Amino acid sequence: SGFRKMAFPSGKVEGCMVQVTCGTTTLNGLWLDDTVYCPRHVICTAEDMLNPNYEDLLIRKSNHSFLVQAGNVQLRVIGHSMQNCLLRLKVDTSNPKTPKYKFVRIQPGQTFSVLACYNGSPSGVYQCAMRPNHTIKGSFLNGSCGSVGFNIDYDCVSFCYMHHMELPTGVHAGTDLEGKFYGPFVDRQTAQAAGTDTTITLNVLAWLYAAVINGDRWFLNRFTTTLNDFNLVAMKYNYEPLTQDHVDILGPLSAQTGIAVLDMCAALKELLQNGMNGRTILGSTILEDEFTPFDVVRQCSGVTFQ
Amino acid sequence: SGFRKMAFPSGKVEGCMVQVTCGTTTLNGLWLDDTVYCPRHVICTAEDMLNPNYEDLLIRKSNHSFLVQAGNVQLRVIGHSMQNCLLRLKVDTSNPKTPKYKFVRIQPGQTFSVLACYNGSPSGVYQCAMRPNHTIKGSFLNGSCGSVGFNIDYDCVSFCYMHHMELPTGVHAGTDLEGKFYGPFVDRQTAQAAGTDTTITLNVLAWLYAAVINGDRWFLNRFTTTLNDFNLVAMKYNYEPLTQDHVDILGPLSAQTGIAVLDMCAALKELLQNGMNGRTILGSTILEDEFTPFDVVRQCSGVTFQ
Ligand SMILES: CNC(=O)c1cc(Br)cc([N+](=O)[O-])c1N[C@@H]1CCCC[C@@H]1NC(=O)c1cncc2ccccc12
Ligand SMILES: CNC(=O)c1cc(Br)cc([N+](=O)[O-])c1N[C@@H]1CCCC[C@@H]1NC(=O)c1cncc2ccccc12
Repeated sequence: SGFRKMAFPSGKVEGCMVQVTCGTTTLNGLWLDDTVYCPRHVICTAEDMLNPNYEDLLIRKSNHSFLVQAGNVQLRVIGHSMQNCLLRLKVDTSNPKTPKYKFVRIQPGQTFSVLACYNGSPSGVYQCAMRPNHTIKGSFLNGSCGSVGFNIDYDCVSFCYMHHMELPTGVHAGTDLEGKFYGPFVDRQTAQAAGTDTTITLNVLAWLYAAVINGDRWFLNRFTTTLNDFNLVAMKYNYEPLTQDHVDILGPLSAQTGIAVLDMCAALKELLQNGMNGRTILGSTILEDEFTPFDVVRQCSGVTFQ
Repeated sequence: SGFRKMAFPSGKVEGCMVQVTCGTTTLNGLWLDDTVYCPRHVICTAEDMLNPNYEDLLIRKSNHSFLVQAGNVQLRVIGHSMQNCLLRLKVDTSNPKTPKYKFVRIQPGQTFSVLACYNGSPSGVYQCAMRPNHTIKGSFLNGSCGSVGFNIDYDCVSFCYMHHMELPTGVHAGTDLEGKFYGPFVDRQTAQAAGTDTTITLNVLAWLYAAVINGDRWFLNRFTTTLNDFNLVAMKYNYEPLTQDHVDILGPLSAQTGIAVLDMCAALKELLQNGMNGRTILGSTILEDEFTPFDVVRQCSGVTFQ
């Protein structure tokens, strides 16, 4: 029993974190095979950042403008290229600890583990959800750029996030491992801000199924609802609209609990309209939306506490 | 910015998890140097558990009654002993991935990272606090016994918890790495239950200091309080009594924010009496008590957002 925000074991990623220095700036890089990936703003000064032209800044650098430190060892750069908002540094040594890996672009609402690193040294690990406004509510200080987000399936690491910046409201933005930003953000110092956010409806429903799997049914009711009638309530409370694709995704959790998806939507509607009456669900006084259906199946028992 | 329940990177511990089999039971073990540690109830059957005599059960086993699997490799047991509620198995191979480590017994209210493992394979990582009633609110299924809790200081792993059981309310109990249980629990199937719990006052205060460090002061007031007047309110709301030792511990966080400890206690008293008025603190609608002062200093900036 129990239900926690649970990250993937981070060991496979720890053996890939390095330090990258360009001039006076140091940040983290990701060392896979003979390549080190890091944010391209490592080549910028404080003044460059206000209006950088990265093509023009990078042509002025050589291979020996970059220092890569893997633990105690210096790695020699033998090539460099830019891929969107990432710098790719070729190094003289293949990482012996390179795991089986993939680069994936995750979708809003999906979750991943974050390995916070400073000066190439892993510092902490926690679980994050990609918000609908393409930010994450991470925990990051200066020096955290280059930190990565990942999922692990069996022995294969799926890297999906590299950290680049913190926005004025304190939330965080970055790229996939092809250097394409999540969201409309850019790596320059401008007045950009995160857009308005919304609650991840699919995740709230998955989490309510987790509560039933783990033995709690107090929030259910005798009612059902249509997609359209639920989405009218969802609009009022700033929830994402429920789609038929989301209904189909909840199929297995609906089958394990015997609660039809639209019946659980009637439960959620009632929770939104009446509140929770000073009760808790899986220890929470609010509706959690940072667990996907996959996270619930990963963590919960396959047998419901009936 | 940001503030998350953050675990230590788990890689150093992952390289120490093995599988231990005795008869039909399989659970996790901790492999350090030439020794594997695991719960002694691995030698019990379902019937033994109702009333086991572990001295009598263990004398009936040989070295080859135990199978240890480290990844793909079988480790040969060459010795076995019991230390309190743990089995110690000597094996023919020293773990090459053994980190610098220590065994510590943590105190109630302190936190640690948990590496959940099944069949000797790490599954997930999350952060837990030792409750005052000597349980932890973990996330564990059958097969999780032998999973360990740890902290990491620099490159030294301080193991403090090994998982043994889940209690009727769904919370978890276990031992230190000398096999002594936290709390009054025993490794046999009886009617034992977790005692009544209480809120960790020192941690709530540390977390309020984190909120101020990160830029939020809405919950402060112009009042101060004495230790005794606070503890009268603490008794009413099921908070641990505040001691002078706890006041001394908060010294550095008080210095960084310029908020005297007894002034922050006046703030907390007002929060307990008036509620939070539909506001949040560091994203939470409730008062968090699973962050120690050490956790706050570890994660927060050393400069306050004034
Ligand atoms: C704070 N401000 C921005 O982060 C920022 C804002 C904008 Br608008 C654009 C960029 N940009 O184009 O890179 C930004 N990144 C900074 C500029 C140069 C590259 C790295 C810089 N950021 C960090 O070091 C950083 C990351 N995470 C959490 C932090 C917490 C405290 C202090 C710093 C950080
Ligand atoms: C459930 N019941 C107890 O866990 C239990 C209760 C008491 Br009272 C005493 C013991 N005791 O003396 O060991 C217990 N451990 C069981 C007995 C043999 C040793 C391992 C057993 N437990 C687990 O496998 C287990 C651990 N964590 C979370 C779980 C979630 C679901 C199912 C199982 C677990």
